[PDB]
Amino acid sequence: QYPIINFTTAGATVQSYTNFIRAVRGRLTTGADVRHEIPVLPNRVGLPINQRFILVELSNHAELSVTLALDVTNAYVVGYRAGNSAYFFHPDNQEDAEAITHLFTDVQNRYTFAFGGNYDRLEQLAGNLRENIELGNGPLEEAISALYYYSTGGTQLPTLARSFIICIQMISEAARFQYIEGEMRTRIRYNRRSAPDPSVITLENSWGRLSTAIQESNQGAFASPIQLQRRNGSKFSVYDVSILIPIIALMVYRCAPPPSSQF
Repeated sequence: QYPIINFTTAGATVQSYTNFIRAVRGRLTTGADVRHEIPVLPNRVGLPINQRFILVELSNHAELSVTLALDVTNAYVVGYRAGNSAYFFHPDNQEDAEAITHLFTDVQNRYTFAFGGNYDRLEQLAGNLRENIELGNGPLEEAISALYYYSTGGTQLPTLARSFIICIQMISEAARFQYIEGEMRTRIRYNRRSAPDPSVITLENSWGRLSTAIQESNQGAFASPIQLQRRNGSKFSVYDVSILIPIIALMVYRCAPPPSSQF
């Protein structure tokens, strides 16, 4: 039912990763909602269940496969399947709890984690912050194996949490931000793993606020500036959507677009 996008870390290149992220974005957004050249994800309100999720089938060089389920309203990884078992993060509400029952319906073993899938929770479980977790093709290769072996006792909880953190940034955050996609492309090109710098972290942290600021803007102009960080940790002030067009690829729906109001 739900669309499937395939990616493998086995012999991954800049091009194969680029193809993957483009395909993810294409399945996340319909094209109905583009504001200041930036696409918006579907509104949760009234979204039919048959259009709610996409599936990302990840394979690795170790010949293992896991399937991530992404919510189209926010690109969130809501859970995963590995063989005979599926695991879902603790739902935020009753609607989301019902929604995830439509995922991996033929799986033998269904589990819901007591913990939510937000970075705060995952970092505390990993025993490491995002700033200290290496990203790249190698980390993703290893993350796929760690997710695969969790149900059989091969993967400790901190490793599982770390592996989710890797997957989320390399898939969901890359889909949300061309800038983060670019940072992952660089890591793949040189096959060099590294933790995300402050520019990546602050973009991740600011996605909701940037989405709202753009959508509530007066003709693109923010009422309040948003502070981001450069690679060296120094401040970068955002006053307008214009500077974000090469940076952000998709936004969460936050408000209705104001009438065209052309002069």
